[PDB]
Amino acid sequence: GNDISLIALLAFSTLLPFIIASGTCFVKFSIVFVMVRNALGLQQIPSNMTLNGVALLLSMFVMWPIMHDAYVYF
Amino acid sequence: DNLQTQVTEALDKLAAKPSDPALLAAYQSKLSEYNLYRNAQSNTVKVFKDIDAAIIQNFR
Amino acid sequence: SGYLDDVSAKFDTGVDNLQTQVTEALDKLAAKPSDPALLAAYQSKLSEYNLYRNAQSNTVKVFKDIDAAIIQNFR
Amino acid sequence: DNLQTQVTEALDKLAAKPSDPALLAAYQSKLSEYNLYRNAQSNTVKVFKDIDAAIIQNFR
Amino acid sequence: SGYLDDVSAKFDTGVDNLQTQVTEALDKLAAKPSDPALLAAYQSKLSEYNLYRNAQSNTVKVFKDIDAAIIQNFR
Amino acid sequence: NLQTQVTEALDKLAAKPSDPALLAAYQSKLSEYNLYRNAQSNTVKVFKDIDAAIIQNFR
Amino acid sequence: SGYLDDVSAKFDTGVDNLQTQVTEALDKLAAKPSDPALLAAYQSKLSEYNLYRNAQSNTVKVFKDIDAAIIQNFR
Amino acid sequence: VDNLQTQVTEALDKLAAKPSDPALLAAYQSKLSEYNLYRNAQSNTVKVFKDIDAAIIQNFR
Amino acid sequence: SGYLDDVSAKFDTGVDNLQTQVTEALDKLAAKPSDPALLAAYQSKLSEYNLYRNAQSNTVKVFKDIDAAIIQNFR
Amino acid sequence: NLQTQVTEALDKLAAKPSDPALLAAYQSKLSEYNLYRNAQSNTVKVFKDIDAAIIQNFR
Amino acid sequence: LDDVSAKFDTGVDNLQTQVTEALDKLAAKPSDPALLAAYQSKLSEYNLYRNAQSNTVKVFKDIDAAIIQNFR
Amino acid sequence: PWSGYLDDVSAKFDTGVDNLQTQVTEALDLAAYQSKLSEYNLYRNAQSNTVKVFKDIDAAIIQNFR
Amino acid sequence: PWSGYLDDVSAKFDTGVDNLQTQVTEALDKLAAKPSDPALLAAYQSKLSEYNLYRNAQSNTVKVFKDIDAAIIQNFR
Amino acid sequence: PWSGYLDDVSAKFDTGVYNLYRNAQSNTVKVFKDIDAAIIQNFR
Amino acid sequence: LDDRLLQAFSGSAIATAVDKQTITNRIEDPNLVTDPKELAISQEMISDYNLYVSMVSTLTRKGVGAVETLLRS
Amino acid sequence: LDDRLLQAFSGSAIATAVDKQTITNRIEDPNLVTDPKELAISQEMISDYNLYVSMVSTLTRKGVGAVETLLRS
Repeated sequence: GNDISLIALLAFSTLLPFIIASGTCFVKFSIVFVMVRNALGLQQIPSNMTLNGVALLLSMFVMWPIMHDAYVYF
Repeated sequence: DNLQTQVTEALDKLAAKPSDPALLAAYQSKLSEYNLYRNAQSNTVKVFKDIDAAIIQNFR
Repeated sequence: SGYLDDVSAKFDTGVDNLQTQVTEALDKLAAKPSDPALLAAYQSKLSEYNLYRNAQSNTVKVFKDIDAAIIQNFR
Repeated sequence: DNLQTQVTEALDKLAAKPSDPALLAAYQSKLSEYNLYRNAQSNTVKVFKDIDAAIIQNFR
Repeated sequence: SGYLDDVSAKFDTGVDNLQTQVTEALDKLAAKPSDPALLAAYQSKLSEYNLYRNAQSNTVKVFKDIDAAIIQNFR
Repeated sequence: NLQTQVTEALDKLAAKPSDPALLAAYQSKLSEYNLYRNAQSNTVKVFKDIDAAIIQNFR
Repeated sequence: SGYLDDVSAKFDTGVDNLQTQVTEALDKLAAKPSDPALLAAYQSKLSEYNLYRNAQSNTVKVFKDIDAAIIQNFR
Repeated sequence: VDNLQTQVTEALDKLAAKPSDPALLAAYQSKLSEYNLYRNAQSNTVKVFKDIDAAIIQNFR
Repeated sequence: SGYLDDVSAKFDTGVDNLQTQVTEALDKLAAKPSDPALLAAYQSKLSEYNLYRNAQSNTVKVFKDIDAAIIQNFR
Repeated sequence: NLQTQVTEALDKLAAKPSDPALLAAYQSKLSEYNLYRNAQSNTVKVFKDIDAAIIQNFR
Repeated sequence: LDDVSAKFDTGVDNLQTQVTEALDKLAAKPSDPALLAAYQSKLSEYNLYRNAQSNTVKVFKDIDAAIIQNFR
Repeated sequence: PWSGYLDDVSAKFDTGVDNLQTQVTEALDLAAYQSKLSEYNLYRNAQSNTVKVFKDIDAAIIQNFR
Repeated sequence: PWSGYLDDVSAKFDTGVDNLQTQVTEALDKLAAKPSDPALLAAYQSKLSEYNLYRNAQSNTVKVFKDIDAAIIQNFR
Repeated sequence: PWSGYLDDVSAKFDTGVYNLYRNAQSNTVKVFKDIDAAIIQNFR
Repeated sequence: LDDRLLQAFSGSAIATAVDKQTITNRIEDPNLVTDPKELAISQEMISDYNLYVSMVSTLTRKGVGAVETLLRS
Repeated sequence: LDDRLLQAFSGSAIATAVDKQTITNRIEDPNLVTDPKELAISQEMISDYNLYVSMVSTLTRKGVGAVETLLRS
């Protein structure tokens, strides 16, 4: 670790949520639930704050093995 | 470090006979050499430990 | 009690016979101030007691300067 | 604490005989110690309650 | 009437009589500055009063400085 | 009030600045006033800082 | 007009005669710097003039420092 | 302003004639000291007032 | 040239030839240090030159203080 | 320009850093240069912050 | 800035050595007034230089530090 | 040959009184000797204080660069 | 050991007169054995004088450099 | 008992062997005090 | 998962609580406050604590900020 | 190629660490702390470390701040 490791870690934490949106299964899960809502025609309900809720939880079980393997490597 | 141990010994000779002109001169040096080092080190740590603070205050 | 008391007692404990010699030597001269045999002796002890006291005092002042610096940089 | 008590006691003796060096040296040592203690305590308490604020400004 | 008045008074109450002895000695010597027995008495009283006034001042100064050094941390 | 005592201690000293018994009294009184007036200004700022910070939770 | 002129004026009005007393005493001494009676009278006039100018300036300095604190806490 | 700005300006020109003369030092030090507080005690309040107008305009948009 | 350059020239144009006189008295004294008539003069000029050079520098330090604070409140 | 004044006064001093007149003439330049360079940078900051606020306000 | 330090050494070019020669000569006869009076001058000039060199760099250090905070 | 301001001041005394250094040594190798010994003692004492004062005036100014 | 720079500037004076360091105490014992001998008594005055100035000149200089160095290491802060 | 550096020298006289003895002794012992008192003041 | 997170949390909480007290006890012992040898360590111990808590409260905020940004909008 | 970021970062990291330790080692020598010449050379050395690390810190904060507001909407 060094002074420059902070800004590389800090700079990464700033841009973190854009990668999770564009290079992680969370994009797949989000669409599937909205596709169901359209089939039923219920575009008010359930709220996106609900569907996007279940989707991020389920994605955790999938990606976690890749993150644990990394910080222990570093 | 020797400098820390070296002063402790020069002090212990004076404590035995503080009136010898040869012994007094020797301790004057080692006591001067010790005072500077403690200060130069304290400042340097203060500098470095606040750079690492600004670099965290910048990014949030 | 702390570290400054300790470095001072080094001087005090380092010369432990003089504390009395000054009182004893002063008492002899007080009875016969006109006698060189006692007067010449007392001169050496009074001069020795002076140097012990001054060196003991300046030394403590320097160490409290080294301590007062560091304590500021705790901020 | 003992220190606050022991500093007060030393002063009272010198005040009754401020011209005796045996009492002066004892007061020089103890007073030079109390002020370094009483400063070092103040900075430390402040520093910990500064972190307890910064730790809130991130979430507020 | 703060704490510093008490810190000073601790000296004045012990040495309280010295002010009156020095004032008195000045008046006796001034009548005949040449009496050797009068000179020796005054020398000690004036000196005993010198160190008294100096040692008092420095003690108030030390507390004046620690007091100001805590209050700046009220910020 | 403390303001009057310090002012009046100055009024005895200014008439005779060479009497040490007056200097030793003024050195005491002038110090106490220094510490008191400084301690008040800081304390007020703190209380005024909290009230302003609250408004920035909503404003 | 100003409050620091009042603190200074408090001295200038008490020892107000000193400004002329010192000037006059010097002019006499230069007429016979060998006269012991003129010298002894001058020593005390010059000595009293010194303690005044110092005590005037230290007091002014301390009052400036109190004011200089509050003006920062306006921000 | 000139009432104060002149007290500071002209007293310096007296001191320039005899910088070694104590009554000119004494009468000067007080004015130069008394000027330092006025300039500081003005500048902070100009900020404080203008910091509110910026905050009012900030708070709506 | 700015303002702090102007403040300095005020002292130099008031005390216009002290700088010259110092080198003259010093140049004469160096040729005959044993003459008391030269020593008494030089002591006055050297001392007077000192308080000039010292007074000047302290005020430049005060005016850049007043300015540096105001150009902070630009921020 | 102020920079060329400081630049040459600094070089002139280094030939004799114990001269009293050269020192007195350097105290002011190094003072004036510091006040200039800080006054300048602080206002450029001000102007770029004003335009940064507009471009967000109209998002 | 990186030249500001060097600017002083070029004026002081010999002085860094003359103080070493004077000290080495004084140590041979510390009772000679011709050596003592000479040494006091060369030593004194070394104090004013080394000090005046340090205060200046600190001024320029902080002009640069200020500007690179205004970048934020 | 870098001579600073304090050397230029000191050199004034040493150049104003050029032979005295030889005279005192040469006069040793007593009315004449007493006068030369006296003149030498005063010369050295005046030279010491002058460089001290100028050295202290400059040390004030540079303390206000900060 | 930690032999800094100030240690050398002290030793520079000792090592330039160290032939005398023992020579001072040697004359004292001779004179102490017969204080009434002018030949011994006059010679001793010269050696004692040289020793006094030697010690004071060491101690003044080893302060001055302690006071230069301590300046520069403020500006680290 | 104890014997410092001043009595390193003074006792040499008592052990070496009148006013010259007494005066020379006192001045020499006194001169060393003035040498030590200088260094003790540079300590700071 | 969660049970593994509880451990990581519990460890850090205790390690900090011991360091906070360890420093305070160096200010009460008079052989430590008045000796430069023991003071020089306290300045480092008191510095290392500051950096750790300052960093842990920054990253954990940014983690939280990454969840709001996916969910809120 | 954007893998350039790995080369720039890797070079700067090592170069920094060397200068941190060199400053430290210049204080552990009994005379690099006690000779004016060697103290003055440590002041030039210690100024530069401060300005360099702060420049990278503030430039990188802007660069990320540009990419933030590009993507967020």
